[PDB]
Amino acid sequence: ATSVLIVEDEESLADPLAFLLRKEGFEATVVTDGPAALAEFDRAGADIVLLDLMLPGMSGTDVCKQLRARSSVPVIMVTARDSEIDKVVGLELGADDYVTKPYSARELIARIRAVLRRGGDDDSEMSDGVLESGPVRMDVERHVVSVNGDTITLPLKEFDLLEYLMRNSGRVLTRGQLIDRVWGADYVGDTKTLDVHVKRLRSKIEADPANPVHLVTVRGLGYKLE
Amino acid sequence: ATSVLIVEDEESLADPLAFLLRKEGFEATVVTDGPAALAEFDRAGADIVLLDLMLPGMSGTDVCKQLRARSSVPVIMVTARDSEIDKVVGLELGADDYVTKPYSARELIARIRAVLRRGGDDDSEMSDGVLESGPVRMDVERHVVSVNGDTITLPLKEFDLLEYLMRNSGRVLTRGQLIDRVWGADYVGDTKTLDVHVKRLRSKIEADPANPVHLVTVRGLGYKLE
Ligand SMILES: [La+3]
Ligand SMILES: [La+3]
Ligand SMILES: [La+3]
Ligand SMILES: [La+3]
Ligand SMILES: [La+3]
Ligand SMILES: [La+3]
Ligand SMILES: [La+3]
Ligand SMILES: [La+3]
Ligand SMILES: [La+3]
Ligand SMILES: [La+3]
Repeated sequence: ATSVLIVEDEESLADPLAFLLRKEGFEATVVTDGPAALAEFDRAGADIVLLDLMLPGMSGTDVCKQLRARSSVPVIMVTARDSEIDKVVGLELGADDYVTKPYSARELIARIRAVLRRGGDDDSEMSDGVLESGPVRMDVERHVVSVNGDTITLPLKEFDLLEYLMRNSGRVLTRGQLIDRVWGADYVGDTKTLDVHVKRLRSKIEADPANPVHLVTVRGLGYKLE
Repeated sequence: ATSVLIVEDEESLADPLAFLLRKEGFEATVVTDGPAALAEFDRAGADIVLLDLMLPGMSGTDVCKQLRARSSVPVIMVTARDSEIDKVVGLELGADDYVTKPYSARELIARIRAVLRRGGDDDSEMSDGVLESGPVRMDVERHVVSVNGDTITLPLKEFDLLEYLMRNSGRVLTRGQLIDRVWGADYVGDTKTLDVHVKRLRSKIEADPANPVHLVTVRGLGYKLE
């Protein structure tokens, strides 16, 4: 039967695939690094190779070239998390990030603005340590928020919105400021989306999300966290 | 203001990003190949570089290394369509495909089975030319189907289902065969999903999708295209 060599350092991704392959009549062998991959290919061969692009020691890039050097027969499919391809282009090209295209222009602008303010660090924007305002605490470097207890998923946009409001506690931020920061650039329907997001935060942060007293609207101006 | 160098061979991706950047107070310069990128960086510099990974001539991989060699300051973000990263890993590593992880195991199995039958070619599975059955015509190599006129989106699963039924016109295919081929491996709820997909095809292929006469159910066995 067709032989699949799975080269993968996450046992919990590899084992279920290996299970399914086997129940479907394929042979599957799982190995966890480049040396073990090359030894097993030489021992037994493989018809299909599924290759983790980021491995400890010998890079997946080098494993791939070495397998291909041995035979033109095997199908070799390289696999990577967003975070692994980001690491690989850093090590291999000196790139700061990899992004799959078509991508939202505005979202890319929001990421550019973030880089320029050293986004994701407590020590950015002349601050230090965890942000606090009323019962809300935000650990920016760890990406966690509590409202006494740890507050559930904040989707990314809600987190960014709250961070920007907490960093400017007691001061009004305008719709334009808030939109540029969280969504990147102004766009059709942005004011409504901002308000939906403010209301979602309110339901997670406020004693009564109906008459809010912490995340308030400043009519004609924008929003403020007191 | 912050300068963004956009290195991109698709004017219709680059120009709208450049527009938005400019309206948000950034400088943006768009160039369309590696030589032009390196000349412009040397002329004017850039704070941010957005770099198409696949370019004509000098590869985006080589541009990236050459820009980084010049300065450690610029943020360099490499961008690629699914199809461009697939091409790059072929040229650079000898890999047949790149896949972003976590990925459906079953879907990966369906792609393995497809490779093994030389999927997507008219000449595969002892056939030749376009498939025809009743009013339905399928050009497998071009990925187009007509029912007299060109039949709308067939989502991929519907296309695969129909192809497999057309290749075996007049013969019953079982639920197990159909599931293994289109979805890759058996799974919880597969029989129902198969039927939903058969009904969706019926609404696109059949005179009356209520009493079907072309794509028929064979009770106890599976489905058949007459
Ligand atoms: La173990
Ligand atoms: La194990
Ligand atoms: La890994
Ligand atoms: La990334
Ligand atoms: La703006
Ligand atoms: La033009
Ligand atoms: La132009
Ligand atoms: La390109
Ligand atoms: La791919
Ligand atoms: La099966």
